[PDB]
Amino acid sequence: IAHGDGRRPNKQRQYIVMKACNKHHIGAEIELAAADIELLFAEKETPLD
Amino acid sequence: FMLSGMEAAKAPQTHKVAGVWYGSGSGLADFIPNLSELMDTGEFHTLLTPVGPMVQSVHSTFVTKVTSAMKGVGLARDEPRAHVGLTLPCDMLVDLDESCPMREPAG
Repeated sequence: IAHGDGRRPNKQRQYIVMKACNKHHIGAEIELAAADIELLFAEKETPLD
Repeated sequence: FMLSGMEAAKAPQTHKVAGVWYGSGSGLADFIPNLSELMDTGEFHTLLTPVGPMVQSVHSTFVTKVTSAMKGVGLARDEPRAHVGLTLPCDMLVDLDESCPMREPAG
């Protein structure tokens, strides 16, 4: 404000604010049973196979 | 349990079966005639060597073949990609981890 009172006038001002990021982490869990895992690569014989 | 001669109420679950696994204990104590004095010198624990779990029984009327396992996870015999786990009598296990839930971290 420019104003004529008994008070001395004030100042132009300026503000600078510091902001930054926040890290986060997410899991997930898979089990694959070792009786299952290999027989993707099995011996490949029977019509039951 | 039978070679010891330990008491009934100390382990009353298998004592019913430990007389139908085998006889009255004379079918086992004939091989070791020192069990009344192996206790005296206190050297029975110096003679055992643990082995672990079984894997395969091959049996006959006289001589039974036993293929045991050490060092780790014994691969099974009936199915491929199968593993033999250790089994137990529940009579003989005594846990230590349990209490009232009331904490100590796991590992």
